[PDB]
Amino acid sequence: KETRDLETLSVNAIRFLAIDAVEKARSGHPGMPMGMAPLAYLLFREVMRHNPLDPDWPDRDRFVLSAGHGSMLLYAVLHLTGYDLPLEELKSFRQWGSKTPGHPERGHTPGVEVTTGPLGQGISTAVGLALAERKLAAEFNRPGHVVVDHYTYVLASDGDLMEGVSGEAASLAGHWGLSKLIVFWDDNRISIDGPTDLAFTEDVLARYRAYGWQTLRVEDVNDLEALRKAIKLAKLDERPTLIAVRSHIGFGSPKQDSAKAHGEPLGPEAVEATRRNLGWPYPPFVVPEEVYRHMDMREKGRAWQEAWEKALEAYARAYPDLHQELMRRLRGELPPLPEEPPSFDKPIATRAASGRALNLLAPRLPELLGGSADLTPSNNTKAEGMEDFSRANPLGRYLHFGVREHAMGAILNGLNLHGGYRAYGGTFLVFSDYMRPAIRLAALMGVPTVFVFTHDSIALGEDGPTHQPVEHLMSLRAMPNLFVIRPADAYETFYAWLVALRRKEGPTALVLTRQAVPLLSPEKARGLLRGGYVLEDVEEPQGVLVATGSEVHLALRAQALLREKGVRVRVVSLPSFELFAAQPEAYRKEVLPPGLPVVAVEAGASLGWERYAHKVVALDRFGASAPYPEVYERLGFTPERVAEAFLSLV
Amino acid sequence: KETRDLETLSVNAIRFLAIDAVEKARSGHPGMPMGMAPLAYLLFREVMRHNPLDPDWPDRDRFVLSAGHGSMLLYAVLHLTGYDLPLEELKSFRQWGSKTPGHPERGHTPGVEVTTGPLGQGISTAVGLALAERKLAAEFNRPGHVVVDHYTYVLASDGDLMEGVSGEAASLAGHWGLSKLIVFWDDNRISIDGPTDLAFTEDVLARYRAYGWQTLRVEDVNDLEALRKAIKLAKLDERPTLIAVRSHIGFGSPKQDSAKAHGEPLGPEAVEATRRNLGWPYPPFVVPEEVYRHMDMREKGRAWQEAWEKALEAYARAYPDLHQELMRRLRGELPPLPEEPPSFDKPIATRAASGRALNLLAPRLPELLGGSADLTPSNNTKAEGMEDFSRANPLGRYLHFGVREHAMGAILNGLNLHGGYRAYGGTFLVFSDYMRPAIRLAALMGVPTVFVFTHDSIALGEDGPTHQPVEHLMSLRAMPNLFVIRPADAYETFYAWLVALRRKEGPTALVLTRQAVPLLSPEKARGLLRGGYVLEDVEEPQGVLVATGSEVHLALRAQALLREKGVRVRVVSLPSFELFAAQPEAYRKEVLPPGLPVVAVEAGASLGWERYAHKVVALDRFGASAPYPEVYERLGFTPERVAEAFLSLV
Ligand SMILES: Cc1ncc(C[n+]2csc(CCOP(=O)(O)OP(=O)(O)O)c2C)c(N)n1
Ligand SMILES: Cc1ncc(C[n+]2csc(CCOP(=O)(O)OP(=O)(O)O)c2C)c(N)n1
Ligand SMILES: [Ca+2]
Ligand SMILES: [Ca+2]
Repeated sequence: KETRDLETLSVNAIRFLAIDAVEKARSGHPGMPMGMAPLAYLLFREVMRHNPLDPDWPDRDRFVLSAGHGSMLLYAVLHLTGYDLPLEELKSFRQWGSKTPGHPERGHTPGVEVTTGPLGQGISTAVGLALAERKLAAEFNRPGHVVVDHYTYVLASDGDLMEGVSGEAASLAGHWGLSKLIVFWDDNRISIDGPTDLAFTEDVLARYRAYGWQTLRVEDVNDLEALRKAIKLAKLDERPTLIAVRSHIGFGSPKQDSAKAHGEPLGPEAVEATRRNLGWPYPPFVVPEEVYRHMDMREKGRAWQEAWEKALEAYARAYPDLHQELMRRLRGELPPLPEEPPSFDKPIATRAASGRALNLLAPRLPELLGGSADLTPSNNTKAEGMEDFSRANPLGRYLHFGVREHAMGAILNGLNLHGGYRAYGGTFLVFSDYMRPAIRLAALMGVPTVFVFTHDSIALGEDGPTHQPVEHLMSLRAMPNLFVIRPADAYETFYAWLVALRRKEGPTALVLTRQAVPLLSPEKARGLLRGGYVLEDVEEPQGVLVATGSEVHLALRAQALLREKGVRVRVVSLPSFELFAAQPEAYRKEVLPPGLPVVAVEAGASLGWERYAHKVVALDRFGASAPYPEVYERLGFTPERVAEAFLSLV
Repeated sequence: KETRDLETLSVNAIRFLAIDAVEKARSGHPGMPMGMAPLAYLLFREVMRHNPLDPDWPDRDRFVLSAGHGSMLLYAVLHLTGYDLPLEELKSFRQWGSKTPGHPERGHTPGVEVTTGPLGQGISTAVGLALAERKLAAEFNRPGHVVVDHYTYVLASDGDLMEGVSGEAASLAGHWGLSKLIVFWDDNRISIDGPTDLAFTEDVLARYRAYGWQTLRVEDVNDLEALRKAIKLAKLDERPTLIAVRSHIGFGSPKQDSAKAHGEPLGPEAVEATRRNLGWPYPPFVVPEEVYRHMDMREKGRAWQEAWEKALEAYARAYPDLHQELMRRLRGELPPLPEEPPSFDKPIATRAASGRALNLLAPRLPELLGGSADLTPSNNTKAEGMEDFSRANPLGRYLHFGVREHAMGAILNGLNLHGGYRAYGGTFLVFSDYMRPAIRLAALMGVPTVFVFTHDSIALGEDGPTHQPVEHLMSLRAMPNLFVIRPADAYETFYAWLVALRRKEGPTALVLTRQAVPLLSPEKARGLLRGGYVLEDVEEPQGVLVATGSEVHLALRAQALLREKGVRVRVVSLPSFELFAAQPEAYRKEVLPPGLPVVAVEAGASLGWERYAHKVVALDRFGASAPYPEVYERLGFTPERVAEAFLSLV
């Protein structure tokens, strides 16, 4: 009973820290933390190896709160187990500048592994984390030197499992046989709209079994022995595991089993009743020293990490080259990058130039993983020397995501979050729309995921308007902390990859053609490193043609038509708006002189071009199913129209 | 033996029209049409009730080609059955201005029900087609008067079934019990990357059974009796059915069961080898009169439609008032609508004003269907008078989509395509990212879906940066054929709903606040009908503050702030860029006088504002977890910052 009592006291400490933090904030989600407190207790106190003094310990188990609304469950248990998350931060839940935002933010709170809140993201990203652990173990573990060994745990809600992305990621995790991915589903039969049976009556565990997962059930979350057994059963199984855990949202309160418990403070009445019902004599934010002593993980964390560091030292002696490579990759340190582009001797699509740059870069980047959402021969993402990842071949650095852009985005993010890898994946730019929430989450977390987008324009031709981007470029450019690089040619494409790989602050979208475009000079194209540059200057510029990607070549042909009529314009290549705006004002003004009329050319929406141009040759309608170059010309992309647009300003 | 010959002959005419059209285009996808010809034969010749003479017959069975790449399968069979699709259009497959674009485009080809090509869209949109038939049948059918009675057939590929949207949509179709939805999956074990077992080994039919679908197997697509069998089994069942149909991609060619058959022309050798293996003597685009006569559905089509026309007249006699409402709704005519807004007395969020507008509008609009992706209490999308749709209550006009924005998008499109309904659904503006391809597919098709998006800015407060839109407004405004209306207040919100309901050309996004904002004059707010208007003029304006939604109120505060220092600016409300752009230039230049310095104010990305403004008070970073008004103020939306930005111009 004193074991039981201390378990029950510690669990209620989790419940009441969450209840009282929501109440003081008058904002947040007390209901799921109230139900799931026992699981958070069990993971952080007994099951997981982790170090509250070093949240970045590379061999820690990873916990993902996919059900991010339940943030106070995680803050309470970080606080109680000795992470640097003081009580004062729990009393500033949801307040400006606090380490306790409404939804978990990786980088803002120690021990937060993934930014969650958008449902389906945590559970999907966790497939990446587990795939990262599996592949790094395969790469580095040696007989008697187990240097990579950790689990990926997830707490997911009904919402997570309704989102298509979680089903895409689950199909892949099962295909991949990721045995160390263990997901707990809070089966509490309640969602925001009320009872789940308004919208959600599928056989969830039957679906997960169809994906090749193990399913287990725990009939009462409050029964710690039933949770321990299910977890031990999960660790013996070669399949990823979903454990259905029945709970009562708002457990112990008069809002128990109600959607009203989901998303608003309990109120003083229901807080007083929960106190009485659960036998909690402690006032707000007071937890007795007994629980803190019981929950302190600082000493077990120190000992776990020290045992790992001692295992690393024996590794460094038995295998110094492996050890040095592991430490370099775990630190996120790139090796020296080539400064010389590949050799091009004829026109080539920027997708193929991209495949050529990867052939150069991959052999010198063992951390570099590639893939495609079933567009491998269309995206040029499988570098020479890369082989397919599979259960049978855990060392392959190439991932077949299938027709799953969204889960591809989430898995790339998890691969990039874990440490050890740098991952890119490919699809068509139009199908960036299938993965937007994963692109935004990489931007929010500052995760340098590289998104490769081919078939960037109407120039892709016959596949027609459902495949032809229009709004895509400006829709991505508007997103904070996303570089969008649209190389004009094979040479720009090489510099675009160096920019993307060296950018650690957030994601990069690489935007590439299907159709072949001419070469530029390798010396001129290095200007991509400044985001925008003068490609072809003239004496006493009367104006500027500014262009991106494929349209730079249209711009150069228009520069010749104007030069034949005695009008002198320079051509600026603007491969990246973001990298150009980061340049000194003096540089930006040298490139685009104040007072000179400017025409922009880009086969995409015009909205945003007024930032740089007085007139734009752009596409503000959907495309057409026709061959290139006819479709391009008849939708207005001719050098005669760029010229005419320039002559209208002078 | 001679029936059999005419079936084999008609099936091969479908294969060779597909092969030869792809060959002449030198572009497209011969492989899936080759395998699936038997199915196309059977649907269009025997199973389906359709009229080639009238593709708009409202009681026709609907066929959705979800696997849009296989467009020539549909084009061949529409041609063969006597649809208005001449041989000359097949000869112009994927050519400029042709009626045979590379992917099916609704309104460009007679008998094409949905624009497809983005995988997952057709199978998902089909759920809305089936939901509309089911509800219209419940609303209008009377004893001895079946005026609504038709099936929704889908052809889907592996790629459709890996896409998470198809899982979301299948979960809802099984929950809803949509028995007359019948999906055929081309189980050919090939995708673009090679064998499906590179990335796709789940038990698909076990997953579909977990959704509450019937699942059937046809071991050989060429066995027409097995197909007839499965379809009869589907029509007897009270569940949506998935029929796994095994086929060889590139059936009868040297490229059979190869990814090479997927997406390029067979080439001359493989064409010649296919004519031999299948014993097809006829040169390209030649089909024997024998087949045209067997496949001609014009007589049976007219007979089916006249029978329905007869039953409608009999309905008009028995049920004059129902018949009138049905015909009005089938034609998409609005009944008269209230002309004055709800009466408001206090500060109110535009989400609550939207709820008040729907309470006024819905009772006049029996066609109007509402919904939310599990945010019903947050989005104010359940009008007073609406009840939940469910299998037991097929008459409810309110749809609980659960946490499925993407399938909600597609289902709304299905409902709005079918005829008889106008459908809207709500989520938070940030979660438009989860449904973007269905938003784009509404804009491509010109389907007037109304997307309700609340929680439009950092002003939503504590839920933090994962919930707070930044890029979303401009990301949506860049998209062709989408109105984005961001009403300033309760009164603008009523006119926004009128604008959306009356716009039939394409979709409308209504963008609404979480937080209360003040009321404007009822009469002033009518200016929303012109997209942009002068809200508060002054004498001899020295400049303009232009603003949208909530920031209109910040702009009036900044106007008053500037007047207290002798500076006179007008305030323009720009609730819609697209409706303002559509006004005469003379109006636009009355609203924004050339020469006058313009400061814009919007709590979203700056990119795009240069089209209207010289300086923009905007947000180009992710938000923060803190209460409103503090979060809005500390991120730089103050009257002092707006005045400061105008004084840095004047
Ligand atoms: C993609 C996405 N759509 C919508 C929401 C809004 N939202 C937050 S919590 C939630 C669902 C709550 O139900 P459940 O996930 O079962 O949570 P519980 O209250 O049972 O923990 C919703 C719809 C979201 N967070 N993410
Ligand atoms: C959402 C989406 N992502 C990617 C594509 C590109 N694409 C077109 S067809 C296809 C898959 C082809 O495999 P499958 O669907 O099995 O077709 P099959 O060759 O068997 O007809 C792909 C990835 C697409 N059309 N839509
Ligand atoms: Ca729940
Ligand atoms: Ca296939």
